[PDB]
Amino acid sequence: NYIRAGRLVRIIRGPRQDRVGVVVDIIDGNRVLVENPADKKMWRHVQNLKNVEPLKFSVELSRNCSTKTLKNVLAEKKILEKYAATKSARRIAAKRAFARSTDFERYQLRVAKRSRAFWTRKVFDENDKKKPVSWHKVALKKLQKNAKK
Amino acid sequence: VKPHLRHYCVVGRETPSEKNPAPTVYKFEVFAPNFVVAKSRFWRMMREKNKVKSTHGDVLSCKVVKDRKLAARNYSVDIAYYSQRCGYTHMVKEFRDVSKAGAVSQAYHDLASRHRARYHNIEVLGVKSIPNHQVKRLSISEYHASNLSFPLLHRRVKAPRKDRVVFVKKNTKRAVV
Amino acid sequence: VKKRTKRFTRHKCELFPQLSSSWRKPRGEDSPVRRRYKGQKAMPNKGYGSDRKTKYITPSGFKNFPIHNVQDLYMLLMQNRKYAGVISHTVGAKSRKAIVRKAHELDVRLING
Amino acid sequence: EYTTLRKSCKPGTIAIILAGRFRGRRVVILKQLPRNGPLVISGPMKYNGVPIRRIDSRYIIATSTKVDIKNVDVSGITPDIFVSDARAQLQKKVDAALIEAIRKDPLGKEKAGYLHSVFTIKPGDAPHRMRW
Amino acid sequence: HRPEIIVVDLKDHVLGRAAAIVAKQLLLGKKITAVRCEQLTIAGTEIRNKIKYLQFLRKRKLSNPKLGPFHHRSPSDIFLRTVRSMLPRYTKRGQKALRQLVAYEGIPTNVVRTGGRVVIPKAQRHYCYRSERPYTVLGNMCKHVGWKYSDVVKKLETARVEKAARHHKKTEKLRAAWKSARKEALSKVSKNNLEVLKKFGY
RNA sequence: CGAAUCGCCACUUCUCUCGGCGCCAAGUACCUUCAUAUUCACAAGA
RNA sequence: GUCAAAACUUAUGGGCUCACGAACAAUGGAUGACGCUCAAGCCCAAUUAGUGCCCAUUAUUCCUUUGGUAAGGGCGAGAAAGUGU
RNA sequence: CCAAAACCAGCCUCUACUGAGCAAGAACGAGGUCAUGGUUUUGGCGGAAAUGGGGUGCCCCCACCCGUCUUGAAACACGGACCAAG
Ligand SMILES: [Mg+2]
Ligand SMILES: [Mg+2]
Ligand SMILES: [Mg+2]
Repeated sequence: NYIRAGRLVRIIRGPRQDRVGVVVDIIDGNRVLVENPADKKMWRHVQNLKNVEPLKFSVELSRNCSTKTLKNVLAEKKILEKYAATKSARRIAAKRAFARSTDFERYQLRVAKRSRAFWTRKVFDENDKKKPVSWHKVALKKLQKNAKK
Repeated sequence: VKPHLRHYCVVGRETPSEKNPAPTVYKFEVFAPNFVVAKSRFWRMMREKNKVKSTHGDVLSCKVVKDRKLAARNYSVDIAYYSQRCGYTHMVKEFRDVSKAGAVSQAYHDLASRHRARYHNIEVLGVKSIPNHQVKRLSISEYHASNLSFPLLHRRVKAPRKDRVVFVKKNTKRAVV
Repeated sequence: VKKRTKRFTRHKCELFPQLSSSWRKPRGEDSPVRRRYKGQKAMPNKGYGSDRKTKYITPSGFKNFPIHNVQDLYMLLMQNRKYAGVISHTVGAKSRKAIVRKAHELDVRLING
Repeated sequence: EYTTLRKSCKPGTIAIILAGRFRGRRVVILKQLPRNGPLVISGPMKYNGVPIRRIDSRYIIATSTKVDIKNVDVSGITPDIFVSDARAQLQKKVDAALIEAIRKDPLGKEKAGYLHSVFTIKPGDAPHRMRW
Repeated sequence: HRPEIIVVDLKDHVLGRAAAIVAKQLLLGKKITAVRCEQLTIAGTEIRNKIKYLQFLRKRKLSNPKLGPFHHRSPSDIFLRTVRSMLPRYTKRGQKALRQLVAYEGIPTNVVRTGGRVVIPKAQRHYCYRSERPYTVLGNMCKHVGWKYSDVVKKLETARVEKAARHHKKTEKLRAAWKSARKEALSKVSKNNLEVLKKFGY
């Protein structure tokens, strides 16, 4: 999706990793002035285009637009609050919670990733009745040979 | 990256004498890596122009100059440079950048590649910000339209360094390194 | 703890059976060893001198002192924690019986008792 | 008393054993010994089977998670102490106190289960990137 | 028993970057198994690279070509030579590492259905070539240089693909089960866990 | 014959342009064995 | 980039380049080799990024030796007025 | 004897001005370390153990045959099969 003023890029690899921010104004073809009132550290700055990943979001806006205009307009859409809603955003905050996590939270996760992986099988075993599975489907048909004997 | 070249304004004069009791002070904008080079390029012009030399003068101010702001704009840099292949090409290229310092350093890399021209061969002759229309050059004119949209086509998205990997499973992003 | 534990062998002793392993300083402009190219054998020098208070000290911790007869043992009576008598190779097994049951009575050490 | 034992390691904290017989075992740090001495982590053995025993602070990873076990009396842990009835009796008297101290906490059910946990550097796993 | 092999899938990787990264891992003890070396790319038109190879093939001992440089024409043998040129091939450390690499044209039935196939993102063609510049797929140039099995491999590659694809929808009912079984696992008794799964994105 | 190695899988192991699980109760309920193997020491175990 | 220590092929830097490109006619074959081409090339700048690293018989520091016709102090086993053991 | 941890010391690493910048100064905190010094502690091993040496092989790495005259020798320059006595 096209990069232009008002596009809502996601910074990738820099000091401001995950953070997003609207493309205030194009400079030339390899740079832009990113901005975003919602984060403390997304004061207007020159991101390289290599560094940003355009998002599907993009407020309508005019080049070299003043910042207070932006703390306005994005507020009237909540392009940001709308953005965090997406799995693409949650995945970024999700990995940003696991890396940020303490050891007991990782217990507190493994207990769930087993609590669920256990019930994934419990659901499946119940549903094992309906084929197929190597253990059940192979066997039901497998008996077909046994019945013939 | 932040500009290669800081914007210095070196001010200085030939030191006072009964020969010249109240010498002219000379302001001189420079684009230098650091003041010691800006001070140097300043004394280069003092002898190449005023016949005053570094031993006989005294810089009155090495100070760097504050950026105009940060909005993307448009710079007409006027850049004389030298080579054996060309002994003094006056040449006002225009560059699109956020600052005089950025347009100028951008003009050195541009000038160092299209011309195997080292920093000390080049001398900036001025760096006006230009309004949209005055830029005769067609390249940066493409970027003027308030409605300009372009794709970031065929990206190479390298991972954040912390996440980079040597081997990965093929339709996955499980690491294997 | 020694600087160098290896002998400083003569250059190319290994090719020539006649040459003793004992060191001779290399000469000849073109000697790889005296021109001290890095892959070559080393030459002895003042820098390989052993630490000077651990010098001459055998792993027993004693400095060896030659002994020939039972009277020599008293040369070590009062410094028996510093010197250790090494009985000369040529004293008889006869006499060594005498040096040894006396080097025992005196608390003096013997390297070859 | 003197103690340079680090701020991350405090009594009642959960603490991974990095070395020795009980690798990967989450273990509450019951107390530091009277001089800048090795910690006396305890399982409790009621959970992960770790006996009361000494461990050097260098050989555990003090997790941020802990338990307010100031209430527990670990006073019977003294250097002179360091399976006989006098000791089997000691932990029984302690683990039951230590184990209830774990119960008092909200989210005290996980910490019982959190101490049944065994740490393992599984492949692709990056502790240095970990926080604890 | 199988050793800890990792079967790099070399399709659409730059020849010499993949050969350089692989050649390093072999030194670090990885036991790699390159496959689809037919699919390695090289910068430039095939004509650029045929001429590079035919200048290679042009080199032989006049005294006795029999013992001369050997000009293997298999893309895989070409990748092994490329990867032995990047490791200490005369010390045993490197002579060893080179034998820890097993190149194949295509992906052979022993190596298929063995595990996931790795990839080298630093050696990806899209990562390296400027996309609109011409590029030489390797097994394509070497077909013109003497490799005789370029069509034997394509017939084989066609078979593993048509076969792997048949098994991909033989198992569609199965994968669909775990997808359904796992989604309804969230609805199960994992309550507090359902919030510890929401955080972290699960 | 004592060994070094230390994730598995027919949910990856097709193609072409967050794979699942495992990590100490077969499960989220901590029922419940672990000590003296006496604070590292090849995991004394696979 | 590998060989090769180091950018696990760093840059969240600029340009340029398609075919070569990387200080001082005849045995087949040499950017050192491979290979590289959004370079692993060239010019430029950089150092984690508009918020570096690697390698010396070098330097510094530590230990030891040796020399000083160098500077001082001293006179459980030792304490010698001593160039040199 | 091998280890490991600690302590102390050492050692090392990790405001000001200016118009957001510097040519700019420390602090707190923490880490590292004995191939640094002094303080033990704690375990492991104990006919054998242990450190050292020696021998043989390997591994990685380094490494042009010496003497010679010569500006220059690995030289496609000379002398050089082995050893003993001289
Ligand atoms: Mg073992
Ligand atoms: Mg390397
Ligand atoms: Mg001559």
